[PDB]
Amino acid sequence: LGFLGAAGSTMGAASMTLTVQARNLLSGPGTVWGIKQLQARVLAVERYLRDQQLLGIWGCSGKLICCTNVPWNSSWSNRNLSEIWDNMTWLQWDKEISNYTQIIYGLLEESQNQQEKNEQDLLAL
Amino acid sequence: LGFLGAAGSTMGAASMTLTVQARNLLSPGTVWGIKQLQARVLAVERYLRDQQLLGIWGCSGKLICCTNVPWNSSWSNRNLSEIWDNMTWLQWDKEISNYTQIIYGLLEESQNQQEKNEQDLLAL
Amino acid sequence: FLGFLGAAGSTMGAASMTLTVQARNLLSGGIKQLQARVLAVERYLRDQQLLGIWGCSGKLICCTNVPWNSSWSNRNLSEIWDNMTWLQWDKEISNYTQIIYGLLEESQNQQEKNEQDLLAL
Amino acid sequence: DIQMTQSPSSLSASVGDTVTITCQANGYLNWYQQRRGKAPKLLIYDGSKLERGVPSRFSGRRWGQEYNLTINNLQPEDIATYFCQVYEFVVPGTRLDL
Amino acid sequence: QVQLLQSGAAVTKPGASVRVSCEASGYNIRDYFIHWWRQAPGQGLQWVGWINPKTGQPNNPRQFQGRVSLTRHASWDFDTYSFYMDLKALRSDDTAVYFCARQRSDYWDFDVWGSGTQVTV
Amino acid sequence: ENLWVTVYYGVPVWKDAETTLFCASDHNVWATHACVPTDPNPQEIHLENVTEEFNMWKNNMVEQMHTDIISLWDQSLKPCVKLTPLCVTLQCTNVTNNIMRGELKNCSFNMTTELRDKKQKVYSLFYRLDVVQINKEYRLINCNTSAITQACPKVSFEPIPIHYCAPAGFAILKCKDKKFNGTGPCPSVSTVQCTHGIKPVVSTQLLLNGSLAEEEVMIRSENITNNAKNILVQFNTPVQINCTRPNNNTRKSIRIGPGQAFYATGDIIGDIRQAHCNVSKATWNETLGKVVKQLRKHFGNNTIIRFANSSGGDLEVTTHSFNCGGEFFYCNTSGLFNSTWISNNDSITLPCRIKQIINMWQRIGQAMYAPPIQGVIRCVSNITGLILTRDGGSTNSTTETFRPGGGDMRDNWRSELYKYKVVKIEPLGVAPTRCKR
Amino acid sequence: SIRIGPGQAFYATGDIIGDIRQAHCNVSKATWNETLGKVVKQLRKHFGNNTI
Ligand SMILES: *[C@@H]1O[C@H](CO)[C@@H](O[C@@H]2O[C@H](CO)[C@@H](O[C@@H]3O[C@H](CO[C@H]4O[C@H](CO)[C@@H](O)[C@H](O)[C@@H]4O)[C@@H](O)[C@H](O)[C@@H]3O)[C@H](O)[C@H]2NC(C)=O)[C@H](O)[C@H]1NC(C)=O
Ligand SMILES: *[C@@H]1O[C@H](CO)[C@@H](O[C@@H]2O[C@H](CO)[C@@H](O[C@@H]3O[C@H](CO)[C@@H](O)[C@H](O)[C@@H]3O)[C@H](O)[C@H]2NC(C)=O)[C@H](O)[C@H]1NC(C)=O
Ligand SMILES: *[C@@H]1O[C@H](CO)[C@@H](O[C@@H]2O[C@H](CO)[C@@H](O[C@@H]3O[C@H](CO)[C@@H](O)[C@H](O)[C@@H]3O)[C@H](O)[C@H]2NC(C)=O)[C@H](O)[C@H]1NC(C)=O
Ligand SMILES: *[C@@H]1O[C@H](CO)[C@@H](O[C@@H]2O[C@H](CO)[C@@H](O)[C@H](O)[C@H]2NC(C)=O)[C@H](O)[C@H]1NC(C)=O
Ligand SMILES: *[C@@H]1O[C@H](CO)[C@@H](O[C@@H]2O[C@H](CO)[C@@H](O)[C@H](O)[C@H]2NC(C)=O)[C@H](O)[C@H]1NC(C)=O
Ligand SMILES: *[C@@H]1O[C@H](CO)[C@@H](O[C@@H]2O[C@H](CO)[C@@H](O)[C@H](O)[C@H]2NC(C)=O)[C@H](O)[C@H]1NC(C)=O
Ligand SMILES: *[C@@H]1O[C@H](CO)[C@@H](O[C@@H]2O[C@H](CO)[C@@H](O)[C@H](O)[C@@H]2O)[C@H](O)[C@H]1NC(C)=O
Ligand SMILES: *[C@@H]1O[C@H](CO)[C@@H](O)[C@H](O)[C@H]1NC(C)=O
Ligand SMILES: *[C@@H]1O[C@H](CO)[C@@H](O)[C@H](O)[C@H]1NC(C)=O
Ligand SMILES: *[C@@H]1O[C@H](CO)[C@@H](O)[C@H](O)[C@H]1NC(C)=O
Ligand SMILES: *[C@@H]1O[C@H](CO)[C@@H](O)[C@H](O)[C@H]1NC(C)=O
Ligand SMILES: *[C@@H]1O[C@H](CO)[C@@H](O)[C@H](O)[C@H]1NC(C)=O
Ligand SMILES: *[C@@H]1O[C@H](CO)[C@@H](O)[C@H](O)[C@H]1NC(C)=O
Ligand SMILES: *[C@@H]1O[C@H](CO)[C@@H](O)[C@H](O)[C@H]1NC(C)=O
Ligand SMILES: *[C@@H]1O[C@H](CO)[C@@H](O)[C@H](O)[C@H]1NC(C)=O
Ligand SMILES: *[C@@H]1O[C@H](CO)[C@@H](O)[C@H](O)[C@H]1NC(C)=O
Ligand SMILES: *[C@@H]1O[C@H](CO)[C@@H](O)[C@H](O)[C@H]1NC(C)=O
Ligand SMILES: *[C@@H]1O[C@H](CO)[C@@H](O)[C@H](O)[C@H]1NC(C)=O
Ligand SMILES: *[C@@H]1O[C@H](CO)[C@@H](O)[C@H](O)[C@H]1NC(C)=O
Ligand SMILES: *[C@@H]1O[C@H](CO)[C@@H](O)[C@H](O)[C@H]1NC(C)=O
Ligand SMILES: *[C@@H]1O[C@H](CO)[C@@H](O)[C@H](O)[C@H]1NC(C)=O
Ligand SMILES: *[C@@H]1O[C@H](CO)[C@@H](O)[C@H](O)[C@H]1NC(C)=O
Repeated sequence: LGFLGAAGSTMGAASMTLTVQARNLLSGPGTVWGIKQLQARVLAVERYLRDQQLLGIWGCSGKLICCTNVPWNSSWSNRNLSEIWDNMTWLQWDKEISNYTQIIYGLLEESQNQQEKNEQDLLAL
Repeated sequence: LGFLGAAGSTMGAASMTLTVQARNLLSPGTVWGIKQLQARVLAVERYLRDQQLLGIWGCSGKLICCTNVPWNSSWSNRNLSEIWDNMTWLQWDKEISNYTQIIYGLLEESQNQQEKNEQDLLAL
Repeated sequence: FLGFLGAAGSTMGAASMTLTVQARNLLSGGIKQLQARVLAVERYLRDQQLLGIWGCSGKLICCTNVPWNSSWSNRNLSEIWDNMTWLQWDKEISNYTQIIYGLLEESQNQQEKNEQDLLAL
Repeated sequence: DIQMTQSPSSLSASVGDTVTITCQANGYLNWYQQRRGKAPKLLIYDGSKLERGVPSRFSGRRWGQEYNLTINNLQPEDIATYFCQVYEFVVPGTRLDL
Repeated sequence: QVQLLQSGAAVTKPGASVRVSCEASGYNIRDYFIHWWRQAPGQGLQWVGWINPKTGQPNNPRQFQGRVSLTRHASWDFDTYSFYMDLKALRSDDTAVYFCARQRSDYWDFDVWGSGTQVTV
Repeated sequence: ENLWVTVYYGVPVWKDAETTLFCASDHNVWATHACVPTDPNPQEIHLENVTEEFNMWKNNMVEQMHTDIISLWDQSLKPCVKLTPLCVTLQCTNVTNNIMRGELKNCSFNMTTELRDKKQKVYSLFYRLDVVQINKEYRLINCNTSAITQACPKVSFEPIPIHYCAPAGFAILKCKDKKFNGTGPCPSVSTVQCTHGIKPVVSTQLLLNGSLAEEEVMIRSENITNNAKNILVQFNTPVQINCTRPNNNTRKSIRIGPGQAFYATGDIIGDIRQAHCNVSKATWNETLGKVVKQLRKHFGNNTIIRFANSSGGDLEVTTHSFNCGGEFFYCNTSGLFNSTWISNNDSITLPCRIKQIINMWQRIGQAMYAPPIQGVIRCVSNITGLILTRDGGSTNSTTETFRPGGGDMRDNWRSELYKYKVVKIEPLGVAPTRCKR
Repeated sequence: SIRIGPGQAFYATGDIIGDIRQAHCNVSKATWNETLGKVVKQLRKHFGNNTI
């Protein structure tokens, strides 16, 4: 469906086209256009590396879809599985959990740190 | 052997020396300044594009990596016995410079299918 | 939440819990500012490339097959992990760093060729 | 060195007929039309490539050392001096006559 | 557009010196060599020689060596060029039409020519 | 078998590409202070069984180097004094010397001073080439064509080597093969961290300093059947050229305005002689013997290859132009380029004029005034090559004539970057193997 | 071209060759009216139906 083609698609149908959005994240004074475009390119590289570091900190490095041990708090969203993956889109869902994103990110970081510690102790003995 | 030393060596001989090529891919006040900055940004972007291509196929952080995509004979009708002993990588690139895009797309689709299957398996 | 570099003076046992805090702050953000940002990005990529070359990609705490040579340090595990901070230990292995890095590179190389031989039976 | 050999100085061809003036040469060859003492005009640049603004009837083909200058549907205006040039050397051109 | 305007016809005595001018305008004159050709009446073209507009260096055959002189003058404002050909020791063989041609490429594919100055001794 | 795709990263393969190289070298115009300190041990890796299709005449390294040298020249000339008040009427008497002709004019002129409302009266020994008449009234040659700025006083024009290093993800292939003409497949290829020591030496008709070939004299032309293409000759043995300005000159500071200084040739403390360059007679004769041998290789064994002095042009092209100790020499090489070769401690002194107003890189509107250099000056350089042009219209009648070349200054860089190519690594590769996840 | 300084020129009108006329712009009348008609029809949506 091309770049951002599954925007109006449901969450489940848009989870099959994560690659087409992943590729377009990195596809791209002496003069008026020089320094500002170079700054934009450096900012794009920094944003991509921040996203990759965030993925690696949660243990989901190199994975487009990755599972985690963090339980889903009912306060974050009371909606069930069917009305999330067959009714709503990704835009609406991001608008819904826009407050709760930071708490979820912190829980993912804490869970991965705990998992790494448990794995290290288990491998030690 | 140093950087790019195994360019003339056989493919199997260069499989063990891939690391030195891999390492050497990262490294207006003055005429040198802004041009060096642009060169560094270009090198960083090229390296990150290569790493992203590796990671989208499931080969993240690995120099050598199997994939589920079958080697369709339309891309090359050749025998494995003499490719790894009597061929060099430059010639091999010259034969298959024309079907890289579709192969890369197939790798993307196959890894997406594999990740979906792993998600479904871990669901139950 | 001790904060950035908060566990720098505590022993290693409490310092290894806060690896993510110092890891996050390596990517916080004229010609000089652009050069500084590009150098920071290149340094982060150098560190991550070094990690990936040893097989520790996307892993803060990574176990490896390299044996610990006694000549590098004669101390014991309890003394290392419960008496000194990370700064003192870094001062204590300043000249042995490159040899350990090379051994990690060689060990991961041996691991990947062994994996390729095993999987292609 | 440069060796040049051209077709005989005068060929007579009627309207609607196709004529080929062969020129054997070593080097980049260009075909020119000189019309009754006026300055030459570049018909063909390099062996087989058409100058911009030249009529589409004009064409050439290179095989070996010979360049034929195939002209299709000859007209009364095209009747003029034609010659082949490689570098600084120019043969005395042929002359279509009608 | 691209244009190379020649001068009027000249009549000179034998042994005198003649000058023919060619004003080039309408393009980047400095990039393309300006060759001079000489058509005798009824005979084929001859090569008087080329001149570089950037450096003024001419190149003429052995036949025209010592008599011909190709000069160039770039008028201020860089609006036009004036290429001059001077013949010094004229004789009966120099009755001819002189053309100034623009060598576009390495093929010597002269696409623009001058009007043609007829000189008769 | 049913092999599957296997992905290899770090593959040693490359493709042709153009990128911006950065300078590394171990004050002057070409700012090496803002360059990478080059590593002491160059990394040269001989790539065996590799043949690379080199083409020096379409090298982008040459174009990038030319652009960089021009930009560095402009950058060095920018942040210091511009000599705009000098373009006025100059009443120029002849110099005191009892006599080449009027090569030095005395030229007294009213000039500006620190106070705008006041005018002084100074004088400055100009050269004949730097002044054009308008019986005694003169003016600087640049007045009706260009805006002149003073070459900047503390800055030196002495070349020092600069290495053109490719960025990460790119490699430089040197062609170690001897008797290697510019185009075609080089079979002996090496990968290097950076180029050799390349001194930017501006010169016409004679490539000074630089590299010195390996085995034999090398003639390289973009096309040897084309007159418009220059012929670059590289010697296997250098020819020592000893150049000198013998006049002892005095530099006077004049205040043209607040904080601005103009440096004038106040006096000649000594004796007025003509500058020159000596070339050894026997060495140049043997060198031209090697050159005519290698040219007869190209043009057949029965051609009367003769050399002749340059046909007309600007002064930068008709004479061997260069810079020695800050003073710009223009040497009449009619004695060098002579003789007629057939199919078989005495020195040649070339009288050099000297100029102060200079138009570099084939430009007008940006004129430069080299300040006078105090004391006598002497240089010892290596003629290691020539630029030549062949007279057209041979009509296969032998007797090919070769005159010295022009001031393109990209041919000067092509005699150093002939062996170097820039390639881009493409480490990602896909192959068939029985590997499977 | 008037040389004002070294390497600097000032391009100045020297002479009008021919009759001195006035610059102008022509617009079709039959087009510009009913173009204004469409504009008025679309403005009356915002500002009311009986407005002048
Ligand atoms: C080709 O390379 C040759 C060397 O292989 C070049 O010859 C050398 O060139 C320099 C040119 O000046 C001369 O060396 C010294 O010159 C200085 C004068 O410059 C210094 O002083 C001024 C102010 O006093 C300062 O601004 C400068 O930065 C310098 O520090 C004198 O101090 C010395 O007497 C000495 O002569 C030599 O003549 C020469 N060196 C040799 C023969 O060893 C040659 O110029 C190059 N050819 C070119 C560029 O065409
Ligand atoms: C200089 O320009 C000349 C043309 O003026 C180029 O010469 C061309 O060279 C090629 C390669 O040798 C010739 O083609 C080859 O030769 C024969 C036909 O002569 C035949 O076996 C093949 O067709 C083959 O391509 C070609 O004929 C010749 N002429 C032209 C008009 O293209 C030359 O390559 C240029 N370069 C140099 C470095 O000398
Ligand atoms: C290349 O070499 C030739 C021959 O050596 C040089 O030609 C010579 O040029 C000078 C200077 O223009 C001529 O002198 C002039 O001659 C007459 C008197 O005969 C007079 O008008 C001038 O006062 C002046 O002295 C000289 O005659 C002439 N020689 C010959 C044999 O023609 C030429 O200058 C050199 N070109 C270069 C280095 O570019
Ligand atoms: C150039 O001319 C000036 C005068 O215009 C000369 O300077 C004078 O020289 C005489 C004779 O030695 C002295 O008496 C004067 O005091 C000098 N200075 C003046 C008038 O300011 C100068 O010597 C000449 N320079 C040369 C020929 O190199
Ligand atoms: C060039 O002239 C200068 C003066 O303009 C000479 O420098 C003088 O040298 C003598 C002898 O050593 C000293 O006593 C003077 O004090 C110097 N004068 C100045 C003003 O510095 C210099 O020696 C001359 N050079 C040559 C090669 O003759
Ligand atoms: C370059 O040098 C040659 C050789 O010295 C000069 O030719 C001489 O010119 C003078 C007049 O300037 C004659 O009197 C000589 O007879 C010539 N010598 C010959 C023909 O061998 C030539 O003029 C110089 N070029 C310049 C100064 O531009
Ligand atoms: C250029 O100047 C050289 C010195 O800088 C001359 O070298 C000479 O060579 C011998 C020793 O080899 C001695 O005679 C003398 O002391 C001097 O060093 C060289 O000949 C000279 N070259 C020319 C062409 O004039
Ligand atoms: C848009 O939504 C409708 C249902 O409302 C669905 O049938 C249709 O396929 C969707 N179109 C897309 C995702 O392009
Ligand atoms: C934040 O949550 C509240 C309810 O707790 C909700 O009303 C609000 O819409 C959320 N914010 C956004 C930006 O959607
Ligand atoms: C190619 O070079 C390699 C070393 O770089 C060598 O092992 C191999 O034998 C060479 N090829 C041939 C045919 O000798
Ligand atoms: C693809 O590229 C090759 C190599 O350049 C070319 O010869 C070929 O015609 C192209 N097409 C196919 C179908 O292989
Ligand atoms: C500092 O030293 C005290 C000593 O009792 C220790 O308890 C504490 O953990 C150390 N570190 C920090 C960060 O406070
Ligand atoms: C490493 O060796 C140097 C001497 O080369 C010594 O000064 C330094 O303290 C040593 N570092 C350690 C033991 O950490
Ligand atoms: C400047 O004047 C000189 C005086 O001789 C003349 O040669 C030159 O052509 C002039 N330059 C121009 C008009 O650009
Ligand atoms: C001054 O000018 C020239 C300079 O070459 C010289 O030949 C001439 O004799 C002098 N004129 C005089 C003293 O009148
Ligand atoms: C300086 O200006 C004066 C008038 O004040 C004039 O007579 C003289 O010719 C000018 N030049 C010099 C060099 O004195
Ligand atoms: C020199 O170049 C010519 C074509 O320009 C070619 O025939 C010759 O083989 C080249 N020299 C080599 C490969 O040594
Ligand atoms: C030196 O040149 C003379 C003629 O000027 C000739 O006899 C001799 O053979 C030349 N030397 C060489 C090495 O060609
Ligand atoms: C050049 O050589 C000729 C003899 O061939 C000689 O008469 C002439 O003087 C020489 N020219 C010089 C040395 O400038
Ligand atoms: C000339 O070349 C020689 C080697 O042939 C070298 O030693 C010398 O430094 C070079 N430079 C000179 C004499 O300035
Ligand atoms: C404008 O000029 C064109 C021709 O360029 C003409 O067809 C058209 O009717 C004119 N329009 C006017 C006068 O409104
Ligand atoms: C403009 O067109 C409208 C609508 O056709 C019409 O009512 C009106 O009279 C026209 N105005 C003129 C011709 O001035």
